[PDB]
Amino acid sequence: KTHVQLSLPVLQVRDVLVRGFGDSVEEVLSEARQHLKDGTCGLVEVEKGVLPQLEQPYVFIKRSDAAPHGHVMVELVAELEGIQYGRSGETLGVLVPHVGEIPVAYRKVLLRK
Ligand SMILES: NCCc1ccc(O)c(I)c1
Repeated sequence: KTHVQLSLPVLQVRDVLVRGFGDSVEEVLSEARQHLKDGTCGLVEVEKGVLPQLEQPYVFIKRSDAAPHGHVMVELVAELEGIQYGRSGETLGVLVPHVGEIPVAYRKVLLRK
């Protein structure tokens, strides 16, 4: 399928134990996709002071369109040193590995895969 319905755990930035997916734009997009498929991906909502507490390159989920079955349609955009790889809509947040942190909420998305 071109899209997959996911329910992503929303994590507090200070709880996140593994604060990025890797060291290059291509690696972080690859790892983010693998973690989304394996159900081991969390979401941090971006507010003042969040991104400096996480590791670059960043992987964002961004709105790709305007929401089936309650799931907002999203795609992945990576960011390194102020340059973005991909073009999309409003940031829903930053993806990180999930290693069992307790979420504050779940965010339903339809991921372009
Ligand atoms: N064709 C790969 C299957 C798959 C399932 C769920 C996902 O979240 C993702 I990304 C890929």
